[PDB]
This record gives sequence, structure tokens and C-alpha cells, in this order.
Amino acid sequence: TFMYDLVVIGGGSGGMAAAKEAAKYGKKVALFDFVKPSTQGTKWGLGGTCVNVGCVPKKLMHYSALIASSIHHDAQMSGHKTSSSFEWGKLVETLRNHIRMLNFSYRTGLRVGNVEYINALAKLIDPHSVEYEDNGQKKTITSRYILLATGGRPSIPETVPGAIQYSITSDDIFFLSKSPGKTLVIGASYIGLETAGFLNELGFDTTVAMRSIPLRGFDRQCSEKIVEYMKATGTKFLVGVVPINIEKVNENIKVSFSDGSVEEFETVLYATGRNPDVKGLNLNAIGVEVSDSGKIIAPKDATSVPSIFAVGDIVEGRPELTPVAVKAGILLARRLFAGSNEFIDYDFVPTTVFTPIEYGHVGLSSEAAIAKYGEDDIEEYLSEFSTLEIAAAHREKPEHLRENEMDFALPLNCLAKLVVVKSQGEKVVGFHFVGPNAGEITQGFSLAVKLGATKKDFDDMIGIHPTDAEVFGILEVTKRSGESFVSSGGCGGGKCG
Amino acid sequence: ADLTFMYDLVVIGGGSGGMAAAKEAAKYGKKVALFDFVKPSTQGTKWGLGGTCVNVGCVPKKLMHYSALIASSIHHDAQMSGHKTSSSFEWGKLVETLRNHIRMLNFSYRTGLRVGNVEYINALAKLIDPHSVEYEDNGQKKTITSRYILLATGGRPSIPETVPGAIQYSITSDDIFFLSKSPGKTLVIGASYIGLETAGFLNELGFDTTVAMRSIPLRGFDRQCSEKIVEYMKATGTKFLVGVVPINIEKVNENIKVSFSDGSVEEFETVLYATGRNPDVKGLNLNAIGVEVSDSGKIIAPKDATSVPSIFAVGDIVEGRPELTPVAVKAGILLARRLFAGSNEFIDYDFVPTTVFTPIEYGHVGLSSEAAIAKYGEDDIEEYLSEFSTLEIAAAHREKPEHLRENEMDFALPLNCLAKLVVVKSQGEKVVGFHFVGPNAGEITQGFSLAVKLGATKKDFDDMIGIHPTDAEVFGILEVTKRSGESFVSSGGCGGGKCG
Ligand SMILES: Cc1cc2nc3c(=O)[nH]c(=O)nc-3n(C[C@H](O)[C@H](O)[C@H](O)COP(=O)(O)OP(=O)(O)OC[C@H]3O[C@@H](n4cnc5c(N)ncnc54)[C@H](O)[C@@H]3O)c2cc1C
Ligand SMILES: Cc1cc2nc3c(=O)[nH]c(=O)nc-3n(C[C@H](O)[C@H](O)[C@H](O)COP(=O)(O)OP(=O)(O)OC[C@H]3O[C@@H](n4cnc5c(N)ncnc54)[C@H](O)[C@@H]3O)c2cc1C
Repeated sequence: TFMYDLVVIGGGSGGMAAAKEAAKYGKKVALFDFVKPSTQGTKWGLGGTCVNVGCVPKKLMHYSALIASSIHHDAQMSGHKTSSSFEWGKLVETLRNHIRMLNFSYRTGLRVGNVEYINALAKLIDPHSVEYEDNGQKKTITSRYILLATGGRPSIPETVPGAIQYSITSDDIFFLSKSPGKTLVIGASYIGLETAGFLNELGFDTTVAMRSIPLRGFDRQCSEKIVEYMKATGTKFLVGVVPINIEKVNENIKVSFSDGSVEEFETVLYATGRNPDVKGLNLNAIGVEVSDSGKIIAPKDATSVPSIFAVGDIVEGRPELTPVAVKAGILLARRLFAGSNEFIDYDFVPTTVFTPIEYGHVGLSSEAAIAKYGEDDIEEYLSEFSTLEIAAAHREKPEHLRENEMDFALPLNCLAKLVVVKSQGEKVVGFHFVGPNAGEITQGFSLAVKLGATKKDFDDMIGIHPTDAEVFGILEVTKRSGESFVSSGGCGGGKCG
Repeated sequence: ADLTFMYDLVVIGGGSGGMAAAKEAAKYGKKVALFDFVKPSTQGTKWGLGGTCVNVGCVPKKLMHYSALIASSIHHDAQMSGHKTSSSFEWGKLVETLRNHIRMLNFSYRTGLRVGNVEYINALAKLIDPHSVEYEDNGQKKTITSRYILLATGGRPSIPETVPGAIQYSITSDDIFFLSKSPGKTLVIGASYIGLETAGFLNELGFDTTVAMRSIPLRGFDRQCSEKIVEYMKATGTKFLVGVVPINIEKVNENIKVSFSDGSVEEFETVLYATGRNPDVKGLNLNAIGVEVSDSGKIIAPKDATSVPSIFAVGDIVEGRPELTPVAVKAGILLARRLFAGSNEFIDYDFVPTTVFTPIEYGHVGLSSEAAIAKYGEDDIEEYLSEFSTLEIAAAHREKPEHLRENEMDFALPLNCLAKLVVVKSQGEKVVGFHFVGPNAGEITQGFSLAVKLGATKKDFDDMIGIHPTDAEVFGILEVTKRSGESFVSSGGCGGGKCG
């Protein structure tokens, strides 16, 4: 009856994962991926946003930034007097070489996994039919099931003159042929703070235009600590201010702001948000229902058309993360072809923001815990402190950023916080860690929290010394107490005695 | 009864267990004295308050390892990350940074005892009777009496008296962190965690480094993880002499000539014994008081109570518990609460995570493959694993030193990570051992150690959402078993996780 069991539109995190899992059950699977060029003409190989213009290149640029920070702050104190100069084009070559190998690895992975990969834009014709172009000619294939996994693309405001013509996005930043120099980042999203963070660490003059608050939706205390640290290390923030006009003035971009100020930059990067890439799919003619944001309505991965499914960044009401796209794709394949009833538990989706000091969490912010349980049923335990290694190095604020002689130190690099429900025996409902290696620390704690750990389980946990992570075994200061949660000790996360 | 005693608690030893118990006791309004005095090392090194971890253990070790990691990043990663660097190492500068940090910790602990209402006496104490301790103050020996006495004197490095020249010419972990002259070409004797950590950081800092290993690396630890560490250390330039120990150590000019048990001879600038540590209890007068010791010299106190019921012990001197700072600290705190606050709480010794801070680190909790197979039988065990590279490290294409190359193709360091779960099939693949070799292994292991203590199964790991990109996310996607015999090697470049 159908040429295929499953046709996947999109060769990113969710699409590649669903397609390969489906083919393991002996099913006939096709996958389409084609990269429409960015607003500045950037394009790239198979594997989607994470592989090409997301998690992978972002993590490599952050690693370069952490090396720059250790050479500047730490190396001499560790006995390694080091002079260095940064070559943007060399970091870009390293990123491009690594991503080019991943492109080929994913191409081979689909073929070996018995998935037919077609490098073409696909569009829906009917609930069982997909159209694409091959060598001039439009062809149709039929499938029992169709998965939409086309992800998102950066948003640039149409209502700001010159924004679309002169600005770059995350689609362009990792591959720029020339260093960005003096840079404006618009948006205090995780993408904007990560990007501003690594550009400032690499030595670029960096400004963030923040419409309101940093990391809207994340814990306020952790979000503000990140901004405090970024400011102390040289990122400038324009608070409550957005570009209204962008023009080329000689070799620079002249930006006019919503408060009447004007400033020239070499690079202007929009990191405001991402829109789901669905306008080309012909959703309205097929009867696939979309929300007011343009995302697909598919709370259990099933669209309004029962033969059409969706996972990843295009689906309303789920976090835009690689592991959530991957796991949704795999579990969908198992429900379709292996009689699984398994769904992701969306209450336990940990995440990490790779800012100059990183931020990992799972469960509820202080604000969401207070909203759900009430202030009286919540205890917040916290400690702000320095990594042992970093404390010994005596990191100092750049001279130009000091308010006075007293303002010499960087802020403490770590904040550990547990959010607990008193009526459930101080069950942990929120875990928060700001500091180095925050993703590495949060991963295992996120499983402990998912399994129902209480404050008592944390207090009875034997520490690994010396680590930052061991701090979670010895939290005692509460927000309610109003006592100082600052530790000026030098043994790091843990107690030497 | 208590009215006959000057103190509620007298603590002998101002290290991890002693300072923790003393301060916890004083929080309940009890009258507490603490003795600490540092007998100089076999090479005359001495230091301030705070014990082995603060002065000559975890703290200086972690700072030297951080310096080693910086050296490795500059050498292997910086240019690939776009940072063209020139660098040189000054041993004296690293030692100054350690000494400044440790001097501030000495001062901070001195302050913390005073503020915490603990009377600190800088003198050696010894037992007189079950309620009495003696020390010297300005020539004169004084006695103080106490309801309870805590012994927390820790250990000191062991050097074999039966090896001629060993005691005269060798240094130990007591000396290495403060040497006035950089160690140069160095022999480390012992493939203990202390020996491999010390050899690891000296090699990373650029010293010609040899380990003399009597038998196996990291005896008592998982064999597969221990062998992976030695493979990595060899690939980065540490030389291993297997089944060979020094039998003679002699001065020849400015160098130390070492004669080995196999008839080989080699000259070094520095010889460091990292064979083991003996409990420092010989001066406490334990025999006359009736405090029972094992044949190793450790105090018998499985619940912290010695054979004398007014005398307690915690930390490295107690038979049958791990020699770790957090186990000393937690034991001292819980002892103080059981004595003065009606607590019933003891450490659960089944879940004591640890990390070896080798050039690639190794964290674990629960059972090795060997102990799980010994306890449950091979047929009831599954081992799931993945060997792989950290994303950022894979992108850097780290290379072996030229002297270790065997061909055009032999360029790469080994993969830096190994993740392993040891599960019991009959208990629904309950996890009984967690193992991670790689960067940040202590940071990764801490949280997983709580999940394992709470009874996590393979299914709980498989249903855990990963944080991407991390090494730790690999624990959500383990599928290759040892039993399968299939390759557990991943040569992909997305790191711990799958991008699709
Ligand atoms: C700068 C940045 C950093 C990020 N960092 C992280 C991070 O550290 N951790 C993390 O977990 N997540 C991160 N993310 C998010 C992550 O990249 C996404 O959540 C994830 O890639 C979404 O997967 P997906 O399957 O929904 O789609 P994508 O991976 O976006 O793949 C969709 C694919 O479909 C293609 N396509 C679109 N329309 C069609 C069509 N009609 N026919 C054919 N092909 C089509 C696209 O070109 C693309 O290749 C980051 C994102 C960005 C932008
Ligand atoms: C090189 C090295 C690295 C280590 N790394 C780590 C690590 O990374 N993580 C970890 O958890 N553990 C580590 N350890 C172990 C850790 O240092 C110990 O487990 C811990 O310090 C033991 O605490 P304690 O209370 O038993 O005694 P100690 O901390 O050893 O303190 C005992 C104190 O008592 C004093 N003393 C002895 N006799 C007397 C007396 N009669 N009167 C008065 N004072 C006396 C001693 O001088 C000393 O100050 C390491 C050890 C070494 C040697």
C-alpha cells in the first residue's frame, strides 16, 4: 500500500534518531535534510542545528574561551608564565574540520542504519505523501507515517530597518571568515549570553542589549549571578534597551537604540529567539494544526493528522534541547513499530547554560516552587563559594572595570542551591549549580532528584574531596534564615575539617 | 562523675576528623581542647594546623594537578583553539602559590577553632589513663582530664628500613609539594593512588618520570579502569618498571643511583616513596591504656569506640575504613552528635565515592567488576560500557610525544573517557558499581553516587535525559555489554552524547 513505513522530514537530532531507531525494526525509512542558507548565505552539511550551528560549535568556542581565561588568570599562578595571541580563523578552522567529519559520520550512520538519506527540501502533499525536487523534477513518495523534525531558525525583527540586511545570527557566528571585532549581541537568551560570554573571553569588545531580564524562565538568583559575573569580566549590558535602526556607516554598523542612544559596532548579532521552520511544509492545506507561535500542536508527538508526527524544536510546550529531540524520536519509533507506551517525563529535563560560569539545573526555580507549593512550604538551602583551584589563583577584575581599590576580586565562581518542600520531608524539587563543569555536576544529581532524593539524602551523601560537587552534601544556610550563604574559605566545595 | 573532668572532649590531632569532631562538640556548648603538632618529615619538612589534607594531601595535590591540567591544555589544546602561546614552567612559582594558599588555610583553621570555642594547643599529646592526656608546655609536662578522648592523629608516609639508603635519600608526599629545588628526573616507588597522582602531575609539568610498580596499579580498584589509567599515563610519557623495586639507593655526585631487584641500575635527581602510610599512634601510649590495635598498627574501632569506652577514634588510624577526608570529617561530626546530641547516625560504608586525580581522573562508587563477580557470580552480572573522547578534546587531536610513536598512524593519545555500569540481573539490573575515567571525574561521580545509593537501575539510567554536550550524559546511553564481546569503543566526535 505505501512505498515507505516512515518518511522523516529533517536530518537533525530528532529526525536522525527516529529514522535509525525505526530502521532497526526492519522498517523501510527515508529521511530528507536540506539546509536553506542563513540570512547571510551560510550553509552546512547533514546533522541539523546541534551538529552545525548549535551545541557542538558553541561548546568548542566556549572551550577556547575557557583556555583564554586560564592563560590570562591562572597559568602564571600555576607556574606557567604564558604569552598568547588569538587567531579567530584558526579556531574557526578547528570547528569546521570537526563538524565536517561529523557531517560525513552521520551520512554513513544513516546508510549503515538502513535509512535512505535524500538531500532535498520535502513538503507534504497529503497525509501519506511527500514531494521533493530531484535533478529538476518534482517526485512524490508515499508512507504509512510521516515525522516532521525540521527544527527552528534564528528570528530577526522585520520592524527594525537594516536588521535583516546587516545583522548575523548563531547561523553565521561560528564560521565568520573575519573575526567579529566590536560586537553587539541583542538578546539575553541562553544563546545570547553564551555567545556574548565566549566573544568577551576571547578578547572582543562585547555588548548585550537586554530588553528586560536575563534568561527569562530560569531561576532569578542564578540568572542574575551569571550577569553579575559577565559584567565583572567585561561584557557591557544595555538594560531595557533594544535597537530600532541599523545602518552601514563606512565599515561599521551604526545602531540607534530605543532610549535615543547611538553606538557603532563591527558586528551585530540577533540572539532574540528562534521560529519553527514549518512555513514550507504546507501544514494548513493538510490540516496540521499550529499554535499562535507557529509551533506544531503535538503534546504526545501526534499532530491533528493521525499519520503525521512531530518531535524536537517545532513542537509546542517542550524544551528546545538536543537530548529531548533525540529521546522523543527514539521513543516515537518504539511506540510506532515495537508496541512501546514510553514517553519522556518532562518534569525532569536537566539543562546547562555554557556561560563563562556555567549554570545547570533540573526541576523548579525558586519562583516556580514558590508558585506551585507556596512560600511557607519551601526551604532554599544555598552556598556561594570559590572552586579551590580558582581561589588559590586570586583572579582579579580587569583594571578598567574596578569601581575602587576594594573591587579587585572577580565574584565567587560557584552557587549551589537546593529547593525543597517541607511538607514532603524536604523532598528536593529544584537543583541549581552555577560554576565550572555545571553540566558534568548536574547530570547525576538530576537522576537522584528524579528518584525522589530528600535534603536528608543530600546531607548523608559522602563527599568527593576536593570537588565543587561535594558542596551539595553540606548545605545548611537557608534563604528564610537571612544569614550569609557566602563562604570565603579556600577548601572549595568541601570541608577539609 | 563528669564533675571530676576538666573537659567534655579532648581531641588528639588537628586534621580532618579531629577539627570536625572538636567544632561539632563545641557547637553543643561542650568544653573541648584539641592538640595538633607536626613532627617533621624524614627530610625535615613541617607545616601548620589542619592535618594531612590541608598541608601535604588533597589540597596541594589538587593545586599541582590543576597546574598539570593547564600545562596539558597549553601544550595540546591552546593552538587548536586559536591561541598561539609561548610558555615556560617555574617550579618555585607553583610552590609559592601552594604555600600562600595553605598558609591562609592554616590561619583560617586557627581562627575557626578559636571562634568555634575550641581550645587549640600546639603540642604532642599522649594518653595517661582512660580520662587523662599529657603534653609539654614551655619545658613542663602537664595533664588534663576529660569525659571523652578522640584519637585522630592520622598517618605518615612509610619508607622501607630494609632498603639501604631509602630513609637517607628519598622524599615522600610530606616533601614533594614544598621542595626548594625542582625535582628534575624523578623515580616514584608505588602504584598506589598517591604514586600515580604524583607521577602523573610531575610528567605533565615536564619532569622525566618513572614509576616502580611491585605488581599491579591501584590494588583494590577496578582492574579495567586502573589499566586504562596506566595505558594513558604511558602514552603521555610516564615510564613504568613492572615487578621491580629498589634494593639499594646511594648518592653518586648530585644524583641518586638506584639499584633495582632485577639487577638494573638507573640514576635520578629525586626518589619519592609512595608505597603506603603507617598510622601515627606509636607515641600515644595505646598498649599501657589497653587500646587494642591490629597487626598493621591501626586502632580497632569499627563504630569509632576503641576497646576503652571513654576513648574514640576516627579517620586514617581506624582499621577497615577508607583513608579519605570526607569519611574522617563525617565520622567526627556524627561522633560529636552521638556523644552530645542523642544521635544514632553512622556512615553507610557501602556508598563511599572516591576520585583518583590522575592525568585522566577516575571516580567510582560501589563495586568493581571483580568484587561484583565475586559477590553475585559472573552469570548474575551485566557490565555496560563506552570508551570515547570528550568533544572538546576530540576536536583538538591531541598527539603522543614523538619518542612513543611506532608509525605514521600512531599519533593519537588514547580516548580519554571510559564509562561503566555494573548491574545485578536478578535485581532488575540494579546498579551496584559506577565507574568513570575521564576529565572532571569527581564532579561527575558525586551526583551519580547519590543516585546509586538510592537504588538506581539500568532502566533509570536509560530513561535519564542527558545534558548535551557533556561527558556525564554517556550514562544515559550505555548499550554494549562485556558479555556481548562487541566493541565498546566510540570514535564519533559528539563526546559523551548522541547529537542524532
Ligand atoms: C546556538 C545554539 C546553541 C545550542 N546549544 C545547545 C546545547 O548546548 N544543548 C542542547 O541540548 N541544545 C542546544 N541547542 C538546541 C539544539 O540545537 C536543538 O534543540 C536541536 O538541534 C533540535 O533538533 P531538531 O531535530 O528539532 O531539529 P534540528 O537539529 O534543527 O534539525 C532540523 C533539520 O531539518 C532541516 N530542514 C528544515 N526544513 C526542511 C525541509 N522542509 N526538508 C528537509 N530538511 C529540512 C534543517 O535544515 C535541519 O538540518 C542549541 C541551539 C542553538 C541555535
Ligand atoms: C598525598 C595525599 C593525597 C590525598 N588526597 C586526598 C584526596 O584527594 N581526597 C581525600 O578525600 N583524601 C585524600 N587524602 C587523604 C586525606 O588527607 C586523609 O584521609 C585525611 O587527612 C585524614 O584525616 P585524619 O583526621 O585521619 O588525620 P590527618 O588529617 O592526617 O591529621 C592528623 C593530625 O594529628 C597530628 N598529630 C599526630 N600525632 C599527634 C599527637 N600525638 N598529638 C598532637 N597532634 C598529633 C598530625 O601532625 C596531623 O596534623 C590524601 C592523602 C595524601 C597523603
